[PDB]
Amino acid sequence: FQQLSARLQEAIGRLRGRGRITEEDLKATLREIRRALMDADVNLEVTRDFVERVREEALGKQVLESLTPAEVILATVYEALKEALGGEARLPVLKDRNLWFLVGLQGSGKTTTAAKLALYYKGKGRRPLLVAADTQRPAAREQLRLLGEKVGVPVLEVMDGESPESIRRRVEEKARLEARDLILVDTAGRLQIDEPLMGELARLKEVLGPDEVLLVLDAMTGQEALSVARAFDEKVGVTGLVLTKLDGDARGGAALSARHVTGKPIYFAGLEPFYPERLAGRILGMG
Ligand SMILES: [Mg+2]
Repeated sequence: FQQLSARLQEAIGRLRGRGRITEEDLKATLREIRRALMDADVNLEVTRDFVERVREEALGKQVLESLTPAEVILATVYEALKEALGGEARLPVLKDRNLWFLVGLQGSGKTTTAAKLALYYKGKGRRPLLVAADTQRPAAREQLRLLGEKVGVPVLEVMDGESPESIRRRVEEKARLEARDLILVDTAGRLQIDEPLMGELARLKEVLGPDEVLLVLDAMTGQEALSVARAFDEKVGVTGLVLTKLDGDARGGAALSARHVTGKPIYFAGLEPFYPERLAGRILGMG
């Protein structure tokens, strides 16, 4: 998160080699951190809580008596970033059979993520089945067919206007014949959220009964990504998130605000498992 990393590092760096710092020195730093977070598109309330968390913790660490307050602030900011990011790494719970939905807008990288996820679990010994569930657009189904072909994972393409009941029947049949134990359903991706889309997704959910509903989000959209996350959760109901294009995000607002705003864990980063602790370190220039 380029710009956030630099600002945070410069802020902590300013207190380096000054001996003990004053009360206003601390407040100044806290103000630099707050401004750094707002610019990174971190939610207003999340930013507010972050700065207070660092204040309370640092004071608890006797920061004003410290001869190396910069180290105390460093550790405190690291801890706050780690927690904001999710705290500890989390992954979906696999069982005998699993059917998960991959939901998100067109452009979130939902379809490529579906294939990437299948390859990831195949490597762990699972037998995935990709399901191209867009009942209106053949091109979207073809894209996943091609992707599955490349990653060596089977793809079931629904037909135009196929009912949720027919989709369930065919999916169940293929899974039985091919001993598939992880079904990844790539739902319809559209440029914007419209009620008809959400209604079909909600219906498809009632019929297929997925164990997990993964919302794929383009990290580069910032807070907007969480607005989308709220909508999808209210209309369909999500269980976890996948943030793509993290390398392009010089900010980090979405990743840093997700837990607080949505209450949903970030399972994967666009692809490998999401590691809060590892990213908190990289943000501070140590990763
Ligand atoms: Mg219902």
